[PDB]
Amino acid sequence: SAAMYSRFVKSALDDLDKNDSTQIGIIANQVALPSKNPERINDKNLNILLDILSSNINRIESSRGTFLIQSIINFEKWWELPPHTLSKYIYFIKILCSSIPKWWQDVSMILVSCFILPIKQTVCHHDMLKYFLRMIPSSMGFIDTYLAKFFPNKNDTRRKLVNYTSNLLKLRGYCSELGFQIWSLLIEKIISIDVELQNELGIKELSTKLDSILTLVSTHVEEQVTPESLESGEGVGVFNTLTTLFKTHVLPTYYTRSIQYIMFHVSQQQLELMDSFLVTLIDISFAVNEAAEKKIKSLQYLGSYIARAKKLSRTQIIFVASYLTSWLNRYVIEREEEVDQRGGMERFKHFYAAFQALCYIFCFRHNIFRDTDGNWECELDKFFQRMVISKFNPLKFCNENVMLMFARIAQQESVAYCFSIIENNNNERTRQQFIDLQSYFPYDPLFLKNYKILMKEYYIEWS
Amino acid sequence: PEDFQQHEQIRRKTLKEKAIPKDQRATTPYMTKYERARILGTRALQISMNAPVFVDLEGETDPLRIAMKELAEKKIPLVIRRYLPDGSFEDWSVEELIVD
Amino acid sequence: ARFIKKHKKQVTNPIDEKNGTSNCIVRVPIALYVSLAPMYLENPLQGVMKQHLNPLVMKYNNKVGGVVLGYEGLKILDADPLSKEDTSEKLIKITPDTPFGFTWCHVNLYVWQPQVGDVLEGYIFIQSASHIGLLIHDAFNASIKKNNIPVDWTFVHGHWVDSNGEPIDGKLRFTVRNVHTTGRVVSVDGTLI
Amino acid sequence: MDISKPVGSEITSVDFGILTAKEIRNLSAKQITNPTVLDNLGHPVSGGLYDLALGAFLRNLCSTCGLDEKFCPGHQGHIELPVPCYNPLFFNQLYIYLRASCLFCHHFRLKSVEVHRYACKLRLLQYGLIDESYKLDEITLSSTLLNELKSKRSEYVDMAIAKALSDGRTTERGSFTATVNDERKKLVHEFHKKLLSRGKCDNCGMFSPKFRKDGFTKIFETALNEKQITNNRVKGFIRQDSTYILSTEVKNILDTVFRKEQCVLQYVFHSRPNLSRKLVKADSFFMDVLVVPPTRFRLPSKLGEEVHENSQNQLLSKVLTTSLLIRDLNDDLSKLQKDKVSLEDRRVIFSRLMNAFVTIQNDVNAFIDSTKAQGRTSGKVPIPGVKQALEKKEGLFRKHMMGKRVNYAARSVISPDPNIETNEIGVPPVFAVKLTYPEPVTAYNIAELRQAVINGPDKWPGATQIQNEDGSLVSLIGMSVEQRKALANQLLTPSSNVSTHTLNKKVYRHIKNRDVVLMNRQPTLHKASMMGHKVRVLPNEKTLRLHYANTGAYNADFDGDEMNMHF
Amino acid sequence: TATTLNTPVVIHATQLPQHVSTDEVLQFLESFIDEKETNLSSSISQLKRIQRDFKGLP
Amino acid sequence: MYKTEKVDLALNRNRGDPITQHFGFGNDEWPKEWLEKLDEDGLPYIGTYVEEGDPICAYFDDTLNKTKIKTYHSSEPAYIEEVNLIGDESNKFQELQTVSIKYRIRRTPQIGDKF
Amino acid sequence: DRLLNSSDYTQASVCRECGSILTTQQSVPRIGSISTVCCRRCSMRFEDAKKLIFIDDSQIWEDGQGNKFVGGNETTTVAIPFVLKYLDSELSAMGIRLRYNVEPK
Amino acid sequence: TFIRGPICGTDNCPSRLWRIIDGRRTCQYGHVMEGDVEFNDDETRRLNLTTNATGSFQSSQLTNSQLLQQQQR
Amino acid sequence: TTCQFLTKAVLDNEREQLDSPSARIVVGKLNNVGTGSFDVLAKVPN
Ligand SMILES: [Mg+2]
Ligand SMILES: [Zn+2]
Ligand SMILES: [Zn+2]
Ligand SMILES: [Zn+2]
Ligand SMILES: [Zn+2]
Repeated sequence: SAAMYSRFVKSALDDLDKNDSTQIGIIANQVALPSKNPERINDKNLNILLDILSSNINRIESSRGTFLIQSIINFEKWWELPPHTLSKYIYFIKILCSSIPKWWQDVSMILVSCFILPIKQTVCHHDMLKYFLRMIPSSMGFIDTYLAKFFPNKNDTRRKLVNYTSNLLKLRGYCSELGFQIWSLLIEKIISIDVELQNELGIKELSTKLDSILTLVSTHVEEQVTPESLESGEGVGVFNTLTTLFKTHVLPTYYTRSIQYIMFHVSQQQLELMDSFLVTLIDISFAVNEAAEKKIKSLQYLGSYIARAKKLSRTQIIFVASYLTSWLNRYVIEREEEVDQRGGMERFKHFYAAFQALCYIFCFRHNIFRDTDGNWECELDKFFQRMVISKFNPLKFCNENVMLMFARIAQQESVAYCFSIIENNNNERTRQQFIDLQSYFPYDPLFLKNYKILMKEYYIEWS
Repeated sequence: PEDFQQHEQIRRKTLKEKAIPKDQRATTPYMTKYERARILGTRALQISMNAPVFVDLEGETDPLRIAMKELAEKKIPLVIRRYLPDGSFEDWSVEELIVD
Repeated sequence: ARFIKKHKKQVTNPIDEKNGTSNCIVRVPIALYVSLAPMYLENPLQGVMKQHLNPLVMKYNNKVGGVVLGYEGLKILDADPLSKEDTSEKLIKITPDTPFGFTWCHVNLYVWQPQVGDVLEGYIFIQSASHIGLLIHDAFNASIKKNNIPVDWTFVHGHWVDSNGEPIDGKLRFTVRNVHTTGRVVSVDGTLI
Repeated sequence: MDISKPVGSEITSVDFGILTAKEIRNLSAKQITNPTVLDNLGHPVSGGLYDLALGAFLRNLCSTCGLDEKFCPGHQGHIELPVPCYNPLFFNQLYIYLRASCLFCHHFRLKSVEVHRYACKLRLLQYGLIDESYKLDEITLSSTLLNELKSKRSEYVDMAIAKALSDGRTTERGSFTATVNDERKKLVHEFHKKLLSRGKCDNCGMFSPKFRKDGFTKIFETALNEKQITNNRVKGFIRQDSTYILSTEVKNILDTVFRKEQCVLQYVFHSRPNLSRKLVKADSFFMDVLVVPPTRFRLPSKLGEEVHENSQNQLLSKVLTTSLLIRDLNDDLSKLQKDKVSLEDRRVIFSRLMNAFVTIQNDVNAFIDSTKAQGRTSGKVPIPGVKQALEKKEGLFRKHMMGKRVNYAARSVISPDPNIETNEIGVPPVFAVKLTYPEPVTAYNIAELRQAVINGPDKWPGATQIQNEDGSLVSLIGMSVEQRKALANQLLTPSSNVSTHTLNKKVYRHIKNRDVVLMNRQPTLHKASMMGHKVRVLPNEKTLRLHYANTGAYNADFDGDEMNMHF
Repeated sequence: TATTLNTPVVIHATQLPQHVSTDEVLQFLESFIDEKETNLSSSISQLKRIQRDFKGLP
Repeated sequence: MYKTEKVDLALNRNRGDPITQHFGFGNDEWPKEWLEKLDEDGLPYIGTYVEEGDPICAYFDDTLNKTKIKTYHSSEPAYIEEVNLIGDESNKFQELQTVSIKYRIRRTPQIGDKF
Repeated sequence: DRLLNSSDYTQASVCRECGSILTTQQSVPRIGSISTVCCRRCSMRFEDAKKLIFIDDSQIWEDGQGNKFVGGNETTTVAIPFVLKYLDSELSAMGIRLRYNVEPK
Repeated sequence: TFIRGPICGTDNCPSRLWRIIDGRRTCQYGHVMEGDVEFNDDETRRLNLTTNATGSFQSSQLTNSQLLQQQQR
Repeated sequence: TTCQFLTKAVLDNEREQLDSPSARIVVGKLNNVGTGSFDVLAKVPN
């Protein structure tokens, strides 16, 4: 035992030199037993086995010792040993996977697959990865496949999803070179649970499945981006990979509202972010190369964001609304001769959706528009009356419910007259993917619970 | 490596020998109906797998009706290689064939 | 009569001067028959790098023999053999059944290739009782095992101590014994004796 | 087939050849020895005809590559043979070169310059030069005379070859045309008739004996004549410097001939220039081993609810049992001493092996063919072999390779309809539900593929499958409306990868009023009876509806005629 | 794993390789990472650690 | 159009074996919408409306301990007109090994019906 | 479409040296990297390779019997019907091979 | 109406791999098994094989061993 | 008769060149008559 069992494995290693290897094969069957089984090798017997191997790894680099290594690395619940055998099992892996650097790809399949446990049980998993992903630097590549291979399913347990999400956000914390693929993993997967929920507006499972995952991203990212990480760190990097995945993933998908709320959370950390998040929503709502369905869908992201963003000033908000009113004024210069032409009203559906943003901003920020002097912004009387007397007629072809609320707060201030043309509507008496598109506001009140509690920092109500 | 380079000098010299130059193309100046069907076949297979389209769609949704339209303005960027039974060929572009 | 000796590393690696070490970085010009997607029909140079040359950066590929660093000078061979080199509209053969274009290429790959018998000098990042862990050029992993350590060298708690009684650290010169390339990671088996 | 996975390699030419004995023993996995096929448990024997190195079987894994029965390609094994055997297809070309060899001179019984003439005609006819092969008769003027005739003939062949390569008249890989292919069939028909019309050996004067055959590859060597031994013994000074004959001695003379007859038999078995210089060997007529097919091409034949043995397993069984009667009787004469054996005991073993050396050969002849084996069990409609599945009207080439069966096709009764166009067809709503078409997702059809996924598999216009960016199908059959709308909003969402960053999702939409079908009516006489119509999907019926203007082309009469329809 | 959308079907070495000295390696390594600035990032990160090593900065 | 199928389990029995499977319901779990179409001896109710997927008999095995099922195979929706309990002409063997079901199929004059 | 795409259409694999579709198999892996496709006919036994310079590491593979091999790694994939693969089986019983030429070389 | 089997060859399930969506097998949540097709033979020495599942062949008529002999006594 | 044309072709080592429309159905290429009588190349800029 104290001297015989050390000579027993030494007489097992001696038979390795003579190509026999059966007492290795029996003792390999001894190691790889379950931890819950009392037939296993105990703790003080594991101490004898590991220092005789860590003394000389340079004998078992053979084709007949590959079950001996495989029995060691598949130690079921290896991290739950006592910390005097744990510190030698850990020290064995830091010698095996550096002396023989072909064995790292097998244990890294285990250290990533066992991240379905909570963070307080895999504290020694994350210490080893930050060691080897700087010391085997070429292993930075293929572990990206290992991250995405073992991600649990959207109809798997609530246990496995939140323990796997939180363990990955630990791996985000120190490997800044990976960066993109972790945020590309979750935002591709949280969107796969979100499009179920908007149709519910298996509810009780799928609702409580995502809000735990969607909180654990938002509480993590409000810690990751900070005022001392913009001017001095890489919080400009956390913003850009969050705003380039909003453009590529959340724009082209349809009929979703729980995921753009993470950009209702990161953007409110500072003021230059909300300028840059605004200039993100500007140059995609007006670039001429895209199809209209991206310039229509992003204009609904313009109207329902500025109406609900808590931190704003006329030095941004009116100054884009001055140019928006010039963008409408330059739209009524060229194409008000193209309203009697041979053609339909569909040519200005970009305009009515542009005008829709103004009757949504007016319903939520009208008390902001009053200056000190008592005059409106940018000749509202020369604007709100002028656009409706044209042949464009933006009351008929725009929304029915969110613009009728504007015509009550229009004639609470009498800034324009539009009810006689409503009396003209009932006097005078391809599109279905657009007709059900302007009835879609992104930042409407959330149906979840916990993320609404996190949103009393900067989300406003209808009141 | 040199036995590949010595191999490659044969394959390029043969294809230069087989190719009939542009001034001596003695085949027909028309688009035979087996050539028109494959041009609208391949161009509709590229529009379907996200190629850049050179026209304005006017609400078409079928990728055959787009490539039929794009031949009507001679915008199709393909090149027909009309084989002769010795091995030779004559690169006729689509823009220089009289479609009927 | 019959030879399978065409896996021989035809270019031996020199020893750098003035130094004691080698040079193992070469430039080999390859040709390769690639595919091309129907979305890169307006940027075919950009589309070949984004699809076939970027997955070869900093990995192993046995046809060039070592580790590919990077590339320079991608020229798509033209399918019209009467044009010149100065043309800017090249032709690419489209498959019959599928719309995927297939083509040839010419490109220069800068390879770092070590061989058996060369001298390499690299850093030490772990000293154990059975090996010395080594990085070469801060990218590639190496090891000098116990049986290749000379018998007049000692260990202490730790770090290895040489014949005269000093610790060894950092740039430890050695010669190559084997290059293991089985898994997804290169492995240089070194030897000090 | 899928248009997102392209192939890059193309097959251009299929050279032929003969599988050799050193070739099969390399590529094979597990030599089949045991004559049985299963043990008592219901499991395959490690060394039998269902071995788990020849293909994954019931639930196991194939021991060579380690994949399931739905991923294993299969592998082929081999049976050993102690006797070589007669190949029952390469028999008559062995039978001809048997009856033309000289058993004493080790050459052919023809001349030495007549054979060299037919070689130099056949070499020029490889390169297509039909003229210079015919001008070789124009070269004619003892000991050094025949080495001057052979010298200028080989110079004239070499002069004509290098002259015909200076221009593009021929190339080194050799031309071959149906006119050049004609003259080769006239020389070889003449070179084989001239070899079978010999008496005395015209090289060294001896007299070779006779051979005579049976259909079961039984050949009997006839002994000589008194007049011909009289010529043999008196010509025993110049050359001074009906028993059933078995297989191995016939092998031993033919390697001796084919080593000496290279420069003429090089060109008999080569219609093209030999660029590999693979020398002809006489082993190419004898089946030393036997390649059994993989287990997946030898599955048992279910009939109703019972399971019978595979019919090719029976013909491979009887080879393996009879190879154990000989392999015991091979070691029987060797373990027993060769001085203890009498003149009777050597003659009673040699009346047991000579009965079993026949029945090993009359089973290779039964495994390959059924006509060229014995008449067994009074007719019985016997067990078909390998050649019998590669044959006439119901064979392999005329039932499974020239005319196949198709996916995405329907057939029903036709009925008249004047209210559609002449170029249309009325698809009823029972075909407009099962027939699909992979229509990929781009920006112009995403308005319509969302509406076609939400509609589900049982509402026209609808769809019945999705397909992700990595080939992974997702059906829509059991899904409810909130799960189909969960997938309909996710068609254009990019799935992040580096391999499939180009491809996109194909939706298996239903058939529409836009598509085109390909009607057909058997019997199809002329090419205008397989036309192509545009679909018009009608409600409330079960028959295909056709206009009367197309009943001139299909010769259709509307009383029970049925027409196919492809897609 | 690897279809023919991310794999060449052949790669053939045309010439014999030429041993390049370090001063032109540093010129190539400089001019390569400038032009390469999505999955290229984790390869060119490791390349940035190589070019610092050749000039010599631990 | 009438049509008769003979539900049988006296086959594959190897000439001397015990009655391996029996008709009738078992005692473990079985999905209980089998009771909507089968009576309590493993025979269908006379006059029911069968489709492709409905059961026609529920034989409880013994060597697999499970309440098995047998299903209607043709895709045409048929009724059930008569069920006969055929007994053995030889000695006892008396666990009802041969049953004969007759399905009645409606045929209304459609489009494509010859006259 | 009616005779290749919509009946069988198996993308098989060929060797680019011996030119056969039936003697290719997936090598079982070593230590546990990715698996690769290898050919039996072009390959040698590994101990025979040590009898005739050091053998490269990346050109060794093993079947599911543990036996090592060298070579047989030059292979690509082509698109054939399946009845060709049945025919190449049936012709090899009669002793006939069908060597293919697969371009590009 | 289902049939138990593996989980799935992807991480995107657990399921009991239900029966045949016509031609191939399917999991509960949609994913068609990639890839195997149902075989059939449409047209001596009788063997002990009981092919039932999807046209593939199964084993002989010995069950789990002692239960047929413990319950018989 | 399939065996007869087979045994002549193996004894000659005849390379089939895949030109008939019955040979290209066996191997599985595209036919030569009709629309399979030319090649379609693409014209990419730069
Ligand atoms: Mg009729
Ligand atoms: Zn296998
Ligand atoms: Zn002689
Ligand atoms: Zn091969
Ligand atoms: Zn599944």
